[PDB]
Amino acid sequence: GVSVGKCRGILNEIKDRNKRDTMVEDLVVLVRGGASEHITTLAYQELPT
Amino acid sequence: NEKKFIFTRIFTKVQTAHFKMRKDDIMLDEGMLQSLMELPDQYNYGMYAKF
Repeated sequence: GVSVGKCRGILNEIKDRNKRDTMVEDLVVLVRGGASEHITTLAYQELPT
Repeated sequence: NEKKFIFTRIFTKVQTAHFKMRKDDIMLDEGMLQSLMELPDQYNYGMYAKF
């Protein structure tokens, strides 16, 4: 009597993830005339008006 | 790996008025005029450095 056996197994797993985000903003103002307190109030870069 | 660099700088200049200095017939201060008169014609590092 002769008995023989063979077994084999393999597992492969690869994972990849990429994330890229970009955002910019720019502002240019050019005001001529009446450089008093009110135009400094209007010189507020965040609010548009 | 995550990297987030953000530099948001603002340089704002509001000019009140401009000034322009005259080029000819400039009247110097009396102190500066005295200091100039107090300088010898011979090269002297001490007095010139003081001035």
